[PDB]
Amino acid sequence: ISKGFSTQTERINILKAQILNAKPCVESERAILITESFKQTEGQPAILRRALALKHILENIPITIRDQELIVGSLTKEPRSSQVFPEFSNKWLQDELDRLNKRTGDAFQISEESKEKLKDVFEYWNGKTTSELATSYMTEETREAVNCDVFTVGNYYYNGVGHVSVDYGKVLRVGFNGIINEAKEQLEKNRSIDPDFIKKEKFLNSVIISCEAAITYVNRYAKKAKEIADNTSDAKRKAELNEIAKICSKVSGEGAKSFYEACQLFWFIHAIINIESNGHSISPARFDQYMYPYYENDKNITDKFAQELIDCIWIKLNDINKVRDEISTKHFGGYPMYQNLIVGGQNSEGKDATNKVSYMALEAAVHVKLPQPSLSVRIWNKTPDEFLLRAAELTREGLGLPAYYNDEVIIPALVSRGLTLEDARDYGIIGCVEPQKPGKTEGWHDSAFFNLARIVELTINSGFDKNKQIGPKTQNFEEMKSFDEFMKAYKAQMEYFVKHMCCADNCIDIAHAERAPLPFLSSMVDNCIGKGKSLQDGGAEYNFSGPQGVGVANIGDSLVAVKKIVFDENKITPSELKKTLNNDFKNSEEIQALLKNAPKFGNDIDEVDNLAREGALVYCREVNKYTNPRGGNFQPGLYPSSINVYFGSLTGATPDGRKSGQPLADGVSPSRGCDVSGPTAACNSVSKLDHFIASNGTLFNQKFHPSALKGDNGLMNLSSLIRSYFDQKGFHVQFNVIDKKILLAAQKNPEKYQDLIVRVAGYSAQFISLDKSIQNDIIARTEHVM
Amino acid sequence: ISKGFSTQTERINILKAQILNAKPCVESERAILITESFKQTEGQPAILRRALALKHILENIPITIRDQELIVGSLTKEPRSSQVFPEFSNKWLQDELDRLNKRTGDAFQISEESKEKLKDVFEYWNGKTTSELATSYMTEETREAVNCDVFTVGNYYYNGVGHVSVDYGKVLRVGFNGIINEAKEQLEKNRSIDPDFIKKEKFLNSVIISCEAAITYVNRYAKKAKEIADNTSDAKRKAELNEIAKICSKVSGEGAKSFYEACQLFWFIHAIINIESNGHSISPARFDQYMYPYYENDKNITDKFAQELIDCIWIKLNDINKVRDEISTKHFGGYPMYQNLIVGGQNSEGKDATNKVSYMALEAAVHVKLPQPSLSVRIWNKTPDEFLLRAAELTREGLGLPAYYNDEVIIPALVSRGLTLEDARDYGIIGCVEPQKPGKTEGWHDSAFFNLARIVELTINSGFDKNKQIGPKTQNFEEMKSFDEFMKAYKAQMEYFVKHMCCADNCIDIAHAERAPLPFLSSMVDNCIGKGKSLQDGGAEYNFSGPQGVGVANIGDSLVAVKKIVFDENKITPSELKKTLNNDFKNSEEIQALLKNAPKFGNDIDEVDNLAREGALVYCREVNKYTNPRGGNFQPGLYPSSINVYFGSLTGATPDGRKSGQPLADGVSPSRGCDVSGPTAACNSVSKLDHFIASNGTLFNQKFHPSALKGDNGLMNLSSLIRSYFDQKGFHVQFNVIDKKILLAAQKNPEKYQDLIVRVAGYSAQFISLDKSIQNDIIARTEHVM
Repeated sequence: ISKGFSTQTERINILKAQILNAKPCVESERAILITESFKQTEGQPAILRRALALKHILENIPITIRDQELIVGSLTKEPRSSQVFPEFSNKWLQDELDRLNKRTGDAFQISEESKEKLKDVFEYWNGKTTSELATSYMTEETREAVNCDVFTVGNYYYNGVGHVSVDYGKVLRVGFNGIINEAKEQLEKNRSIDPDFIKKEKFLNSVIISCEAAITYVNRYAKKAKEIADNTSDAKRKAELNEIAKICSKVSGEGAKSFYEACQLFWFIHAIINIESNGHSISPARFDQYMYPYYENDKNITDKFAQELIDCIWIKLNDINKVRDEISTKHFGGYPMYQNLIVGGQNSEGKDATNKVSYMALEAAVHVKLPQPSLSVRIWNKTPDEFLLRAAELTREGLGLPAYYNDEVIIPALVSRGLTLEDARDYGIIGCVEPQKPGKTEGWHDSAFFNLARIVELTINSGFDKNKQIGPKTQNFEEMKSFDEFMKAYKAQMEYFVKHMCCADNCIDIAHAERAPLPFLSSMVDNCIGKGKSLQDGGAEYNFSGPQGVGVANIGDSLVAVKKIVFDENKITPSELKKTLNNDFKNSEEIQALLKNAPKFGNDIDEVDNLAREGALVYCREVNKYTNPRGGNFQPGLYPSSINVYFGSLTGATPDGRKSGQPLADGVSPSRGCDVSGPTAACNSVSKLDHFIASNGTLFNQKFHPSALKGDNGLMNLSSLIRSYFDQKGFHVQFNVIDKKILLAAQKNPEKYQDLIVRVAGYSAQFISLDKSIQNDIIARTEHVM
Repeated sequence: ISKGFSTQTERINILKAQILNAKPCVESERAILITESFKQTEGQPAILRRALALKHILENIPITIRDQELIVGSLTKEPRSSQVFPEFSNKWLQDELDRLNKRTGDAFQISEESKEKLKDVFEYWNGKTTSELATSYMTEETREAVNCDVFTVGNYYYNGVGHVSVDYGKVLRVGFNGIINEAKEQLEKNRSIDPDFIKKEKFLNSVIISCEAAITYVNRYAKKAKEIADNTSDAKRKAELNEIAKICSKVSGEGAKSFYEACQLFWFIHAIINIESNGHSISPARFDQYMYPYYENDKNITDKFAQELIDCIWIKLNDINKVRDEISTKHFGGYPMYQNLIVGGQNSEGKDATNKVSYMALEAAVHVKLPQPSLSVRIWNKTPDEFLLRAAELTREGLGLPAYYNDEVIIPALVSRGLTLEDARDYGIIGCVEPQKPGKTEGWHDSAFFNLARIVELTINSGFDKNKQIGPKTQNFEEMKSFDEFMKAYKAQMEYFVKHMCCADNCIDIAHAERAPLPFLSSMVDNCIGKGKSLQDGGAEYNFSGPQGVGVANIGDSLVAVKKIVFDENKITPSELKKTLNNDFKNSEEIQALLKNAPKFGNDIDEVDNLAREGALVYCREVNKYTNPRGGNFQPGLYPSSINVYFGSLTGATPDGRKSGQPLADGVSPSRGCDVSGPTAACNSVSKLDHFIASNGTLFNQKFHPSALKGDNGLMNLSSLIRSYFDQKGFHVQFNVIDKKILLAAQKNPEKYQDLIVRVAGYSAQFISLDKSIQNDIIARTEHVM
């Protein structure tokens, strides 16, 4: 039966309204402080510059405690706002200063004072960023490949890496002190005349300086809290602030003992990561697993307060924001941070791991109803029925939550990639759908987005685009007499651009290692202290790079149409198809119709489903060939963020009948309107892809009419739909459940729908913060009933 | 019989006077140009910044052709002058700007315009030098050990590395074009998706850019030569200039064919090296081996013209100069560049290699009579008598040339260190006395000077000095009951300081790799192109580091005095000795007499000779423990340059009877006045040391009254002296042959003696250019007759 969800405290409503009422802006303090520090450290190795910079920022950055908070730590004075990270790139920001507040979606404010202060920042960091070094390392051929509108390596180019779940459990246990002491013991073991230990020493000292700065940072909140307490009339609130002060003083360097201590230290670990770097997808992962012991051992706290504290963490996760350039902003719409948090699943020995915190996590989603955190559940063969039903009940709330992940596939896929069975069983999710063993991995889980549709376009046009030969000169499509010749050309186009994408990624990898190795983040991931070298320098036990294919359904539908309509049935010649496509079907609607009526992916039709499989495997097999400077292997993924709209706008008409400039399909979802056989048939279709090889993750969106979720039956049916998809080896699935009228109404009167949350792809967003183009893509998705 | 020496052309006299009449100054163009370039390349990896900076310098540095020159290429406008290399250090220069022309010796002029232009240079390079990164890499304990007055790692700290003989032979054969093409071929071989090839690619491109700039530079001379010809009336000089133009246009890219072409290309290789970096000891090495074929195949050139050409090289070798800080100038007195050039010896087959060019080199020394190059001969078992007697005849000229080197010890010593027998047989000398396989080695052959006398001082004082505990707290000398106890403490002091010396060297080693990898120099040393790695990054086939011990005679004499006067004979107690030494023998001349009268090194007395051996071995065994960041081993050397005087001024009274502040002994030579049994007895003493383990070279000075070399007998006696020493496994020997009166007269009336050359240690200098303290040390040396 459905138990419903409990009601959150009034404090939660007040804290939540601080997020929604805020006006996202760009603040300049961090930028000024890191600039000031770098000017003083020119003579220092990069790792020490990084340590000292973080110390300087942590010591002098403005601190804020917002009204009624129980969990403190704010990265910006204004809520839901963003600091600047000029160590990675900053010229885009200098270019956009005056139009940030004019954007359709993801608008940012910026004070005239901030503009003026950034001038010196732009001046100092000229030539000194990771982005500029990265470009220098790339060949000219690669630079051209990168600007062809085939792929983008922007993510780690313009901003930090992130995409990591640190060893939170460990830091919660031993505190920032424990990390420091571990670093000191390693320094002692490394006493040696071997020159190899010189650089390792600077790294270990950097870890120590960084963690000491962390302690300092926590203590500043301890002090501010007391100071506010001394100026508070209300006895209840005054006592909260005094308890905040007490807690911060303890977890400033010690490990947590009580639950409240765990929650506050958790957030400080998470917050400080986001101060050192603005790499997003900083993902809490198995929060239920490492937080539950602190809950269960706390024999005073009430379930109500434990939940309130959790709700406060939820709200804080929505306080972080990150400004991006106007182009990249299209890739990541809706102010997203992609902080993935997962509950349930199995433990190291393959037994179920559902605990009370697992359920409180689900409860928090309904208590807070904000876009963050990106809440997820692990599903496996012995998932408790009530757990899956509780997740289904969350789905019915229409927040887009939770995303569902298949242990049965992910575990073997990970072991395949070199993880032990124990490490694989303990996986969490990074960002949207990217699996890793937390505390042990530098995964690079969103190193690039790659446009598969463009490859099909270039196969047909023999690598010729906009009057330039941008790809290999593969066989003229006009002369092709078999579909096999087409697949070969398609493979050859793919080989060329995947090659330059990955080498470009490698150039960026080197740049980060060379100019932004992270002493603080590295200290919390296994092997870094022991090897005495940063994440960037290959310290992680596990290393990967993960570029994404985008346009899967488009590729399958295109390939089957080319195969059937042209090569099998000879309805049109290759020349005719090529011309119609370049003309965007102008005055050849009859040919467009033939293409549209070819079998479409998402209807359990093997002829097309298999070509979607093979079309995607071609991408995947190419990605598998590459290794990164950290000694790790590339692994492909298939998820779009919000880039399928932008990508689609850069893509000509395709053989599936899609007009030029139209959005590509999201993830591995069937194209809009193509899945006309019910959601089970679509699930069967998507499950035919190789979800094992795409171990950087695949993303499957479905959207239901609210009636489909109504009643116990609704929950039973969604649960049954999920299980059948997972039994057939699907990787991931997630559901929008919303009334179409509400989205259209939100478009017309945004101010009336400020709290409307919708699922984009691997994350949910505040609907009205999204650009109209992304809003329309979501509205246009197929709506199913059961 | 004595053949005598031929007479140089009048042109040689003119060119020589340009050198002696010059007023050495500091010029600013290079500094301004490197600074300018670095400002444009902030976003580039270090190796490319190096290449682009070299390009910018070579394109815009002032070009000078001096009157009557046949071989052209001048690093400075003013002859015998120095550019500035702010990439290594520059604050010392900013500090000394106004007192460079006030120096006692090694004085430099500098215009007010130059001082003014250097301001922006000092400003830009703040924090950005190799020296500042080096200090950053050093631990605090090491920084203090470095500033204890025990050793100095200043050489590669304040300026460039150098200390290398590039593959001149290869570049003469294939030209800068051949080097470029080799690099272009590796680029081809290296094409791959493996990320390791990314950094190698930038190295190879940098080599290409560098060698292309080398071509540009030569072409600039070609043009300037023509322009000067066009305005020269004198038909003869006009034709010389036109021929110079022709030769430069030919060797700007191509390898040489004629002998004239080889001489000019030779000089451009050598010169450009000295533009990239100011590391000294850039040593031509086996000039007679790689230049002879060009001489022998040239069927048109006359011996006279070939000799004039060689004499022109000799003079050009004196045109290069290098300004150093106040302190470092004491380590390297006499405007020294230490460009070692060796002739004779054997080949790889173990057959004698004496050729016509070997003799023309010896003749050039007498034709030119300037301090450079540091001319040397190899001696072995089958050295032809004619050759050795001819070398003797040169020694009689009183220039301090040549330095003699013993194949019989050096060859096994090198093979011991990992060279093949073929490579070892082909060794040349670097700097003063440091052997290497030219074209295959990054030797770091003068990475430090180390004060052995201070170690004796610190053993007596239990690590305590100037009221600070600067070394380990070894056993109190007062309490010692056996000489064994003394030797143990002596070892412990040695261990501590050698450790920090070598580790300081490694920090500097890393700083050079990180901020100044050299694309141009690296391209001419084996394995660099093939490994696609700079010299700084371990590209050389052979890698070493070579720190020097100073004070060998003082150590043996001190040790025997402690052993005999204190522990054997109990003439005085340890305390009494310790107190009198700290008192500088004040009011205890009777105790000083005991010490002075103890057996002295240099008289074929085993008791003291063996302690000098062991005293030195303790240093050497310590050095052998260390490896550098290029995977090479440390090897010890025993030579002083001119630092034995300065070192002596920092050293207290020692147990050999030497008063506080007095100079230490030079190289492995006996202390002044202690060798009272003739030169043969002295060679016998010195030959008892381990010359095999000190494979970075040992240096032995003797000084003869000119009567000792009179007639055929004199020559025979010198030759017999040398043979007897080398038969007993001496490493090296060199001779001053000069009237004491002449030196004394040079002191009183310098302007009367501008062309007086004297041997210092491993090099000859213009006597009047040397500070008084070094002049006096040399005058005070023991003067022998046969």
